[PDB]
Amino acid sequence: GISRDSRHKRSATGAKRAQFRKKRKFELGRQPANTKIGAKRIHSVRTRGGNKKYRALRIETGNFSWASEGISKKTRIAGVVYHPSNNELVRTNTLTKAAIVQIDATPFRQWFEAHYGQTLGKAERKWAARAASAKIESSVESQFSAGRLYACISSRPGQSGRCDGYILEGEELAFYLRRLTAKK
Amino acid sequence: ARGPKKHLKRLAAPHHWLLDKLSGCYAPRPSAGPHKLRESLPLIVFLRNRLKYALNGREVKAILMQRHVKVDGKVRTDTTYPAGFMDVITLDATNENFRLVYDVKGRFAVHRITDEEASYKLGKVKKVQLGKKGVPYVVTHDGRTIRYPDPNIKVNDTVKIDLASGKITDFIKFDAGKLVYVTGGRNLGRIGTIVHKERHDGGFDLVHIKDSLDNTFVTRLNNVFVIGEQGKPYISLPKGKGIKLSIAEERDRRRAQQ
Amino acid sequence: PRAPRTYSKTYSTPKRPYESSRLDAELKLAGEFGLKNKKEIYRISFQLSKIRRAARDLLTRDEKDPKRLFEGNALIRRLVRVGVLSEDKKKLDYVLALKVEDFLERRLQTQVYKLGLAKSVHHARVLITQRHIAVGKQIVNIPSFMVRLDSEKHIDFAPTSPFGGARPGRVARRNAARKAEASGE
RNA sequence: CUCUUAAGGUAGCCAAAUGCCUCGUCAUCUAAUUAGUGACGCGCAUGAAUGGAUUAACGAGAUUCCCACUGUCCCUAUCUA
RNA sequence: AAGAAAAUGUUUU
RNA sequence: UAUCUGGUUGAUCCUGCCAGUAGUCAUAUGCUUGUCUCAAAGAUUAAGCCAUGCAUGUCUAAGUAUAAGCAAUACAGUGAAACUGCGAAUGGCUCAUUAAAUCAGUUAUCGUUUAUUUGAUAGUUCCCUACAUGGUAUAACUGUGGUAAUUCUAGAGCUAAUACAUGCUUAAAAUCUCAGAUGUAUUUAUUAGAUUGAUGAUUCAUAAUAACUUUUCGAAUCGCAUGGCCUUGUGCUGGCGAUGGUUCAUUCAAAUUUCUGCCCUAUCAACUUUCGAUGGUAGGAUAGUGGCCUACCAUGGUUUCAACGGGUAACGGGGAAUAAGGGUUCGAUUCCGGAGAGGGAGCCUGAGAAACGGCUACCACAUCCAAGGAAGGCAGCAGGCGCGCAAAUUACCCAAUCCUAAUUCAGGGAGGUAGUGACAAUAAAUAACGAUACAUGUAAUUGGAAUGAGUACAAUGUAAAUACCUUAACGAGGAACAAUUGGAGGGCAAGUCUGGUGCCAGCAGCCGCGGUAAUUCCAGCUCCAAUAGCGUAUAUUAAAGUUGUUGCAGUUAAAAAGCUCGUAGUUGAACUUUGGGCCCGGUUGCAACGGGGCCUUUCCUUUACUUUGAAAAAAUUAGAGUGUUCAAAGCAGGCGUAUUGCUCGAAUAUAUUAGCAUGGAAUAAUAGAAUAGGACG
RNA sequence: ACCCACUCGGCACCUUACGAGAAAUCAAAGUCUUUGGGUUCUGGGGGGAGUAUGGUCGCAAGGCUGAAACUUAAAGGAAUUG
RNA sequence: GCCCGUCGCUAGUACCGAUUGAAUGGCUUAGUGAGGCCUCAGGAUCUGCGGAGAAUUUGGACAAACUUGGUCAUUUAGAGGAACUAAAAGUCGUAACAAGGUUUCCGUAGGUGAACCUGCGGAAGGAUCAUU
Ligand SMILES: [K+]
Ligand SMILES: [Mg+2]
Ligand SMILES: [Mg+2]
Ligand SMILES: [Mg+2]
Ligand SMILES: [Mg+2]
Ligand SMILES: [Mg+2]
Ligand SMILES: [Mg+2]
Ligand SMILES: [Mg+2]
Ligand SMILES: [Mg+2]
Ligand SMILES: [Mg+2]
Ligand SMILES: [Mg+2]
Ligand SMILES: [Mg+2]
Ligand SMILES: [Mg+2]
Ligand SMILES: [Mg+2]
Ligand SMILES: [Mg+2]
Ligand SMILES: [Mg+2]
Ligand SMILES: [Mg+2]
Ligand SMILES: [Mg+2]
Ligand SMILES: [Mg+2]
Ligand SMILES: [Mg+2]
Ligand SMILES: [Mg+2]
Ligand SMILES: [Mg+2]
Ligand SMILES: [Mg+2]
Ligand SMILES: [Mg+2]
Ligand SMILES: [Mg+2]
Ligand SMILES: [Mg+2]
Ligand SMILES: [Mg+2]
Ligand SMILES: [Mg+2]
Ligand SMILES: [Mg+2]
Ligand SMILES: [Mg+2]
Ligand SMILES: [Mg+2]
Ligand SMILES: [Mg+2]
Ligand SMILES: [Mg+2]
Ligand SMILES: [Mg+2]
Ligand SMILES: [Mg+2]
Ligand SMILES: [Mg+2]
Ligand SMILES: [Mg+2]
Ligand SMILES: [Mg+2]
Ligand SMILES: [Mg+2]
Ligand SMILES: [Mg+2]
Repeated sequence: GISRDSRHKRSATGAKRAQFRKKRKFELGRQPANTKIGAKRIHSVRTRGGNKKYRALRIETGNFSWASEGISKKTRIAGVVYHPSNNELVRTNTLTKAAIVQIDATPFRQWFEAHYGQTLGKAERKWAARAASAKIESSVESQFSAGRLYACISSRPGQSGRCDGYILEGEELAFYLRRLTAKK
Repeated sequence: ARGPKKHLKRLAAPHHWLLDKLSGCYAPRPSAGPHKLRESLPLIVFLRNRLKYALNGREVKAILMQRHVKVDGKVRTDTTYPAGFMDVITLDATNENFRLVYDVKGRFAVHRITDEEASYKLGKVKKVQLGKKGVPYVVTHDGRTIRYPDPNIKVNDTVKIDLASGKITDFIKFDAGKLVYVTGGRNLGRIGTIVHKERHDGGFDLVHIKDSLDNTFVTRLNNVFVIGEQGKPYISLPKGKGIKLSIAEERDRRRAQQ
Repeated sequence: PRAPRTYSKTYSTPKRPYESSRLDAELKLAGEFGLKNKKEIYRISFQLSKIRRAARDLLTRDEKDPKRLFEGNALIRRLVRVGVLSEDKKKLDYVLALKVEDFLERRLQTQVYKLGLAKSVHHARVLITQRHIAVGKQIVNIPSFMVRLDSEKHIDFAPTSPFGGARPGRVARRNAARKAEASGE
């Protein structure tokens, strides 16, 4: 099948390498998962050593971490808006590491209200304690008014079968907004 | 080639086993186990070639399957079990124990020992690590892992292993002036005292050893086994005590019996 | 497969096949020591050349070198044990000066003659071949035996082999069986 | 060495748009070739500005083979003016 | 001052 | 083991090759072939084709037994079949591909996977079974069949599990969230891991926090002994194990990986790059690193210090032959590594295979058939055909060596045994000794001995044998129980002897011999050489200082470019701490030689080079010891006894490339402060 | 301009060769088996053959590069006596 | 004495050679493309709004294999052509070795049955180390 060997892929001098040692199983590759959105379907791949990988096809929900409050709520992926490696992945809504997605933002809304309760974008005195730390970035809170939070996929859905990620924040968030405004 | 090899051709076996060349095409391949392939002595070799109790491998298996032989306190009915350095092989019939130590020539010498010190064995600390749940442990040269080691035990130290509970009873530190066995290289089987340890970051550490006769040799840190202090080895040393007589004085010793 | 079995040649043929002086000297040695062919002389010359080469390689080292001392005294030990070398001349430079007749003398076939066990060197060879000579408690039928200078005193006829033993032989038995009738009864 | 009337066909080239015999012989091309091409050459009767040999390019010139292509044919049918 | 022509010889001893 | 000799001439000295000579575990072939030991053997050509048979199966006390199998109150022993588990990825064969590839030495994984072995390790699970769940289950078996045929299978009826699928009980202590949560496994994010463990070094080990899982593990398993307490009850506890299980470590491994090193070729000088070439970012894929692949980007990467291309009758190495030194040649092949199983490709299972005594396809061969179909892979062991100069039994056995399995028991063409066997190697029969006759010798004058070549009782040897070793008896007289192969001009040891032929026939490596007196042919006799061997052909090594680094030759023998320039390459003037002194101190026998330290204006960059040390598997090589009867070999063995056994060994050296550590600082190179942008404080 | 002496550089020459060489001869063709100052090119018995083939240059004639099969015991150098 | 070439005889070895020759293998362009694997589906019938799911099937990547064209490497047939070599006594002449009877030889060019001849420049390896 697909080989990851370097017996092909001619040497650095440009010389074409002669063949020996017909393709070996320990250097095989496999086909990309090409994870889609919605209607979860996870296939098990028996890998080397008896281990198991999870090709995630058509993933709907993933665990996304804010990393500013350390919450990591489970949410549903709206869609893909940016991909540094291939715009076609954005066009086909392919879920992949480092892909910029939109998450529902509703679990984060609920957690923020139940924890701090300060009308983010529209046991009694715990908010009195954690009120000074209730201010958040304008470019983060503005997304809640539309119900779509920008996030970056950090897991490998083709490898682990999960589509976990983190909410974009700070300089990373600003960078991806600038790219989105340039390409949209 | 497609998987692990199960055979060991003769002339490919370790030379220390002193196996006859024209006996068969194969040598006993040491099974996976505590010490190593090259650094071990299969029970079949120890029972047929070093002690001559069994005449062949069939009789070796007959010995082992009636639970006579015992390695490190456990029965070990495996014919090619890789008994290695400082293992205790006790036979209850012909009641006697041996400690697998290297003679001066580098072969695993037959070293008769008494029960009061066959009770334990020594182990060089291969590594010190934090196990799961934050539990420290020591990995010894014979593949033993012992939990909750003394927090002063570092790599290249030696630990006395109870061998009944498998715990640390005492521990010797790798330091200048401590007695060391050499467990590899050209000087395999030699006993001396550490003179200096050269660091060689990124490379291999070297150590200078002075035997009792003041012969000084340098060897890699990998094959130095601390066995105590000067004049006080924690184990019973073999007949030669690692002196490494030259061939001339060896001939003189041989011809002193006339 | 099993380990290979080492084997070596024990002789070396002369470079010049038809040297008249060498041929005459070889026939002289063969006649003097009852040798079957030139191959025995070739073998003795091969051993002597090996010994001389070893001695030269030892001498090329500085004296009191450990290897020179060890292998030298080993070589003199072996040579004086076989009898080829002289007790007086144990300095390895009188090993360099050895000759073929020194080895031809220490043969069992030569010693059986030199001890009076036989009436000719060829008679001695025949006696050894026909299982008549023992070294200790051991019949030896190999004419090239290299008596170890401790078996010289012990070379004697065998307990078997009815020349020093007690048996009546075979052709003597047949002769007696026919003479029983030949006498008239 | 000669003799017919001076010389006696050199270099080349060829069954050639020049060869009768002749559908020459050999090879090749084909299932099969009086065709083609390559050779051979005592050449009826080739041959040197009556120009010889060869030549890239060019040709509504003559010729053979191949690929494509097709109603030229197998085998004809139908439609329009 | 200088002085025409002169080719060839079998094989192995 | 530092050697030459014959051939150009009338003669000479050269150059120079031809020829001779010797070795080859180096092949073949001819003639011959008695003994003992050892044993290479279809590599070369055809990785050509293969009939037949065998080469992979496996069960313990301890997974599943109602065989309608055997045996003397559930089964209990043995146990075919089958299910389950494990193995079949080892071994064995071959050398076709392969030239920076493999391989060797040396590295790395802080870049990964790892059945097994060994060691450690799991009180946390529940949203009306645990004194133990289901068929969502079936094989074997019974019965009914199809097909010409395959290790083909259909339909029907049962029945289990350490198969499959589910599923509780272990409190206690314990901190967070607003009663629940907290084991482990997965994924992400975050925090600590200090200057509270480790490393030269880490985002390491490990822990903590918040969450997340088409659910990972957290024994519904098995054998043997039964004990203690006891409300003596279907009580509570409790032993040694087997098997299985998560993670870690270990071991057997694997995969990638650093540095340096390959034969010939320029009648290969540019190559790679669109279709990945070199690098960057992201992703995917992988066990994991990586252009391994994808997208965008940059235009890189290699090369006269030989890239790239081509050849190899090239698998690499350990090694082999020959060798004064330096070298030349060989290495299919006993060990190690690689690769392949007719050619390719693809893949399943599995820890591990891109497996071929696994499957799928195409290609090429090729087999049965009842024509419908079906089935293949000897470069395993034999064996056959073919090819060729060129290579053996369709034998016996697991007894040894080891391997596999559930495993002391079974299996193993792995392996061993024998057969064939002048591959090669070791040892060494074919006679020895008297008496008569003559000159130590002589001959068909004779005698007494000796014995193995065989043959064979037995015994031993063997797994059963054969053979060797040992022996009853037999078994020498031209000892016919009869040694050959090449030669007799020179090289080169040995005939001016006889017959034959007559430049014929033939010989002759070379020079030559033969033309009617042949030392050379064909023979007889005789002699020589080696001898159970000897000759021939081919290749190769020494000879060859005829490949020359050591170490050739170039005026005329072959060879100085017509001449000069010139890049690469090679090479390149001299100079920088020398010399006094005071000591301590090792080796040889006060002297010599080595070493270290103090002053004396001094104190203790980058290389090459050289010393020393660890390293460079074993076998092989040198080499120590050791009476295999000697020897080649082998690593044995030795010591006195009537033991209830004592003991020495299986050393030592070597690969001088590359890497690592280390002393030296001569030699050779390199760099400094010049527009001072210099040094020190 | 010439004469004498000296000197550097040059074309050469004469004598002897310590030395070299097979010799002819050579002040280099010496300082080479007591074999190493640096460096380039070329040869490896005679033919086939400077041929075939490929490449390249040339208008051509040809030049440069350049084999092998096969064949052969000499070919050749210098000198000596005829 | 020795000797050179053409031309005759015989034999052998390479070379050239029409056949848009042939074959094999590697690499490669453009096409077709089995098969397994992943994937979009599909749903016999075995099941208790769910599950397992065979045939079938989408798109992929890996690609055997074949065709075409190119290139290289290796081998190989071929009418015919043209050389070379060898071989006891062939023909023609006599080119060279002597001043070889025209000194020889080199380079070049032309001629010519054949060796060779001739022109121009060169060498002495010449038949001259020489005319203050
Ligand atoms: K003649
Ligand atoms: Mg490997
Ligand atoms: Mg004409
Ligand atoms: Mg015509
Ligand atoms: Mg024509
Ligand atoms: Mg036509
Ligand atoms: Mg005219
Ligand atoms: Mg005309
Ligand atoms: Mg026109
Ligand atoms: Mg004549
Ligand atoms: Mg020769
Ligand atoms: Mg016998
Ligand atoms: Mg073959
Ligand atoms: Mg294998
Ligand atoms: Mg970590
Ligand atoms: Mg990446
Ligand atoms: Mg090779
Ligand atoms: Mg090959
Ligand atoms: Mg090999
Ligand atoms: Mg081969
Ligand atoms: Mg192998
Ligand atoms: Mg394979
Ligand atoms: Mg085959
Ligand atoms: Mg395969
Ligand atoms: Mg097979
Ligand atoms: Mg196999
Ligand atoms: Mg005989
Ligand atoms: Mg004769
Ligand atoms: Mg003679
Ligand atoms: Mg020469
Ligand atoms: Mg010349
Ligand atoms: Mg010149
Ligand atoms: Mg230069
Ligand atoms: Mg200098
Ligand atoms: Mg030549
Ligand atoms: Mg002359
Ligand atoms: Mg003339
Ligand atoms: Mg003339
Ligand atoms: Mg004339
Ligand atoms: Mg000349």
